[PDB]
Amino acid sequence: QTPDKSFKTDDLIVQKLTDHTYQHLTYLQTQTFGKVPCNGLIVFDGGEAVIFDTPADDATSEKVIRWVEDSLKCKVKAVIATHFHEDCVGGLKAFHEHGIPSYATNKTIAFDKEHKFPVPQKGFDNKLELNVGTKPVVAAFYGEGHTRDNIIGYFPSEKVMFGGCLIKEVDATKGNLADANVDVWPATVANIRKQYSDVKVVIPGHGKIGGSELLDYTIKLFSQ
Ligand SMILES: [Zn+2]
Ligand SMILES: [Zn+2]
Repeated sequence: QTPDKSFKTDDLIVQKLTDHTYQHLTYLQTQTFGKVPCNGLIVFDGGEAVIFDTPADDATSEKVIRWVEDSLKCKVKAVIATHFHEDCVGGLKAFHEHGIPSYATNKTIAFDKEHKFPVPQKGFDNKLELNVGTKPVVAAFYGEGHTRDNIIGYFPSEKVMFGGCLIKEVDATKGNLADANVDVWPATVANIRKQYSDVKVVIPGHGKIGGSELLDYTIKLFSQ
């Protein structure tokens, strides 16, 4: 077993999901969408942690980093931006001030430079393999959808998937399609469903965490 260091505040929620994974949840205030909750993932083992998506800004990012060090007794080994939008890179500056390396695909990094968003520092094409303690962490591209660059995260030792905004909560609407390739989105998530057939936890970019049924739902939503 592992301790439960979950907690809730007005600007930040951290919630245990499995023995070695935690959801982080922050909020992004827009004038065209309003206040939207945003999900990320923390996985850890052996004093090392990896985080998928920054919390929405530098202040909540700072709180998460300190909590990983103080409560989990882990060093944040890396942060991975799962696409170029601000609910993935908004807090990158705080990670960088802590000397925490940030990773994203080269496509994501080009997008962030073009949009003058904070830029992940280390690029890769299609797939990144990290270790947390002795545990594998995967981040990989399976096709376009919510954006042309979106990737997912997987922690196979506990079958936890961070789907990001490519994956919708059950009964969600299509959401923000401004950068989307909707015609291939079903095939992209079908590809993911085919390759992660025993996933136990699926975390959408926004909304309620569930199981593999979030893949089936997302495929339906964009297939009609
Ligand atoms: Zn997005
Ligand atoms: Zn999003």
